[PDB]
Amino acid sequence: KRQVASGRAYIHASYNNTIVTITDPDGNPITWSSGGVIGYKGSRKGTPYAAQLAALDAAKKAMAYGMQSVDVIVRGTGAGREQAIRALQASGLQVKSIVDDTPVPHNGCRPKKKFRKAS
Amino acid sequence: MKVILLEPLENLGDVGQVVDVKPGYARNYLLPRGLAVLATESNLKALEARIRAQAKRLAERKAEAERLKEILENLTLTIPVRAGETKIYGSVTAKDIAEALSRQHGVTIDPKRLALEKPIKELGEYVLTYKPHPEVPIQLKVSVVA
Amino acid sequence: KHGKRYRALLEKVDPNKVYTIDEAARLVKELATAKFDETVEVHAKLGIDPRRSDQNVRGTVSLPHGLGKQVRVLAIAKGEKIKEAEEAGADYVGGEEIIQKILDGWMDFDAVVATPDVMGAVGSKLGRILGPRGLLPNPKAGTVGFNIGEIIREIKAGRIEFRNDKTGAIHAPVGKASFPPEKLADNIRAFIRALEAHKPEGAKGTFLRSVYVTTTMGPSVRINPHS
RNA sequence: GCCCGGAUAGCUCAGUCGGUAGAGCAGGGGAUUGAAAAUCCCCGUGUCCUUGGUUCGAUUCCGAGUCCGGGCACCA
RNA sequence: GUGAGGUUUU
RNA sequence: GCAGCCUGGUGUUGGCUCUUGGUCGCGCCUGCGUAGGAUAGGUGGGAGCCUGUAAACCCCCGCCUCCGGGUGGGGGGGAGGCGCCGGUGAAAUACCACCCUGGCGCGGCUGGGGGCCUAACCCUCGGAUGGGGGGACAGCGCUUGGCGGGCAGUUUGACUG
Ligand SMILES: [Mg+2]
Ligand SMILES: [Mg+2]
Ligand SMILES: [Mg+2]
Ligand SMILES: [Mg+2]
Ligand SMILES: [Mg+2]
Ligand SMILES: [Mg+2]
Ligand SMILES: [Mg+2]
Ligand SMILES: [Mg+2]
Repeated sequence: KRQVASGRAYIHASYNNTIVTITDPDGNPITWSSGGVIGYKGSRKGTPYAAQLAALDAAKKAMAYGMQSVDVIVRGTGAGREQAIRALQASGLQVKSIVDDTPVPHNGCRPKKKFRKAS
Repeated sequence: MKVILLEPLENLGDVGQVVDVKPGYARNYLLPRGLAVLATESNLKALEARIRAQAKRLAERKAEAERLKEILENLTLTIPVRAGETKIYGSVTAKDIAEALSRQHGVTIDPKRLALEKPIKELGEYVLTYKPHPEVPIQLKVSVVA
Repeated sequence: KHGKRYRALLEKVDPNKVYTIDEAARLVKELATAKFDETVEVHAKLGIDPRRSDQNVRGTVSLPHGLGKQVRVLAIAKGEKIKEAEEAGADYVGGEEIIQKILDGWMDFDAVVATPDVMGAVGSKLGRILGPRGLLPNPKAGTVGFNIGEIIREIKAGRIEFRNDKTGAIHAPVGKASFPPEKLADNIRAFIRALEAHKPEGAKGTFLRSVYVTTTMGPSVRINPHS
């Protein structure tokens, strides 16, 4: 396929998983990995050592394509997004701007009752 | 299948050769339209029995017919349409325009093959493939329906 | 690989030949520019399937002309070795009891001799260097005769073999760079039909497909399978 | 009868895509928990279908079938 | 921004 | 067995287009669990040839990639790359390729699945040799296999306090 250099990127940083996927300026992903490629089950794929072979593998199987920047978009907050994204921010990949799309859930009525014990 | 052509059918070779083609094509698309003929020993005798007396009729009915790009659509003319009716209620077809061009501007057309596919609601440019070994089509430009 | 020597006379490959018998068999002298003792290594093909039982390729045949190739075996002297000054024996070493498993041998094998016939106990113990390529002595090799002095005398000027594993990468070491069709008159006369007489019972198919007489210094020419 | 996938410890099962191997019971006592349940620990049971062969081997690959099944015939 | 396979009354 | 239903082939039944399929090797350059120096396929020659008809630390570079990296056009290099042994092991290359493992251009027929037109065919419109829609599908014939008590012809033995 045609390798791409410029473009934006998408970031998933939920409680159970932290995986990025680098896109084009049209919104087409280029790869995805996980912590399940080692076999990280449950919540063993959070913030400080075992699984930046998800996002850094998402830039490392994209290293053969050679992307320029990763414009950050974070869907799903908490659970240690900071060092997992900042591994890709300043240890090999350039960035253009920091304009984040934080998800703002309302849903009208309730989702699954895990949140409602602490409202 | 011995079929003889009278005009080039855009494929399948030239006129008068011994060409093979499906009977579903030649039987329904070529024979009732008057373009290809079943070739027996009679119709296979006729094309060499007349090599000038009918090829001159192809020169007349084709070389005389390939000059009708003069006063039909290339010159600028206001095409007569119906009264508005801002949004098109009845879409324009190949049939419903030559009586307008027959009332105003005096241009008489077939009116077949003025829409080879998709009789469409909208308006724009369109080419009229008049087909002696088909040549360059004349261009109509519908601009307004008011 | 596509260097200086292949760009010279690559026209003689000719992948659209019609029928060649002699002019693609004898032309190994100067189409193969060799300044050394080369082996012509005549190819062939035995058509079998290597993934079933009752199917064991093995072939050993001799050639009494001389081959330009000596015996060069590693003789180990044991009981019943000498023949009381038989005038053609006791030339190589007679001992040293090599147990060279440490530093894993010396990996330059040309011919292996083994006299005592103890293969039921030394099986997969003496054939340590040659497992899959298999220049180890075997009971199916046919080198078991009446007396002892018939193995060295046949490896000397003889004992060529055809046996393959999973493919047909086969060879026939007979001549030097300058051998004539008077030597092809016992090479391609008896070897290509020796691999047709020697045959496993599961032979079904083409059975003679890719027989190239190609060299180390020259191109790949093709003859008809009978010549 | 041609072809299709397999027979692993009283019970059944973790298997290999050729260099590995078994966990559970009627069982005895066992850090535990302040002497209570057993959460948890040693532990009684491999011709890995019968046999032949590339193979450093076979606890695993391939060939005939004796072991059981579905489709497919065929049965004077 | 964070924590429980979790217990029984002598 | 039949009625009826489903379904492949074929006639009615055509015009195009897209990517896929099969005997398909003329061609591309695909092998890294790997224990040492590794783009290390099993092996065949294995002391010659890469080489001044333009080398080497690695800079040309399409090619694929498991991301390490090797093999072709070589435009500017300028006698240096270093292997048979040691080293790895179930196997020793660098010179000539035997087919498997594969991304792939095409020689034979397009086999199937889609998108458009449509005159055949079908439905429909007041006064219908003309308009609209479906559209080579449906229906119908032959042939092939299956379902099929809805139906028909049938069998369901003998000894016997
Ligand atoms: Mg309590
Ligand atoms: Mg039918
Ligand atoms: Mg349509
Ligand atoms: Mg019609
Ligand atoms: Mg229509
Ligand atoms: Mg039909
Ligand atoms: Mg009945
Ligand atoms: Mg009756």
